Amino acid sequence: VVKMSPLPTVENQFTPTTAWSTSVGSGIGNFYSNLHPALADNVVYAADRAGLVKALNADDGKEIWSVSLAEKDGWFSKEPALLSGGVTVSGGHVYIGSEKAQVYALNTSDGTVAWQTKVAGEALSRPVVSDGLVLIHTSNGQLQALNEADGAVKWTVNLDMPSLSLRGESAPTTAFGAAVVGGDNGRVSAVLMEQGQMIWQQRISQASDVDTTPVVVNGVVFALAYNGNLTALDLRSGQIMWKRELGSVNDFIVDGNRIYLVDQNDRVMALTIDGGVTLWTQSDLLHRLLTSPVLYNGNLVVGDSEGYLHWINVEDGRFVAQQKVDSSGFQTEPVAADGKLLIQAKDGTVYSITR
Repeated sequence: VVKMSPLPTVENQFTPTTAWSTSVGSGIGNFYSNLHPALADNVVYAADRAGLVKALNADDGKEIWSVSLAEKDGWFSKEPALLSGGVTVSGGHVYIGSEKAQVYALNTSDGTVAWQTKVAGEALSRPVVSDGLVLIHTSNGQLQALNEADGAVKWTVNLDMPSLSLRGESAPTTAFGAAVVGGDNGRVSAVLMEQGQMIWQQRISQASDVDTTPVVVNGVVFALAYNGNLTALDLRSGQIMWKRELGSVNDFIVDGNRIYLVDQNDRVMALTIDGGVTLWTQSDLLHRLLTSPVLYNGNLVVGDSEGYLHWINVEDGRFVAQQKVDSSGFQTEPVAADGKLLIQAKDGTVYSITR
């Protein structure tokens, strides 16, 4: 393994602290996972890979309800559910997918199971809810839409057979009655929410921990290819607008006039949204194994595998603060919503962070 960069010395412009922390089972341990917390109506919903799901008060982290989704039917009396994609919350349901090709819907009220559906393959990516449907990108190369009410598969879309197990997240994006899916062996496709009818498909690369989830901003689709280039596509036609050669990029977000990304070496970079030109690079975290970035209080925030959060000025890439949070480390994405910043550690502990 590559030796990571030392902890940068930062003069804190402010002093971020931990509001609260709450255990959630045994987390994801050492397995790769995209499992992360959700927040809705002042309640944080979080899970661990073994199958525990908890609802927590967002102000103090105290348990409101909890439920174990472990199977009671296997050889052994208890069998881990292998929760993986999610957590996603929408319309009174908590949606989670598993590596056993199940998708669960839990009632936000009390954690009881509203429905559970066997889908076409492993569900490693977050469920995406739109137009009354729960979209599940399965790891055997299909996109399935489940009714939010009863979990039934409304439609299925065939993609390319991956014939190669990839762990990196690949959620669909939704916009204007359509879903856009990447991570399809160098192809991006747009389909109609109504029946999964395909509208356009575009090759962004020929036939590694890359998040190939497309991001739609103002009629432009931003997409990373398995290989490492960033492409901008016209949302409605799928025509390529521009491409930037970068060499493996792990995660990116888009805001204002910038694209913020973290590459495979944990270099943090800001790019122009119209052309993908580099604006700044922050290289002090090289090989510390960063989470995806999130925007919070005007700053860019990332966690690392040693359990630190790094606060970055979006203008020039320099640090404005640093804090030690957790000893087991970070891996899954921080979540910024409703004025809060949440992050779940590898051992399962969920933190709320105060600027």
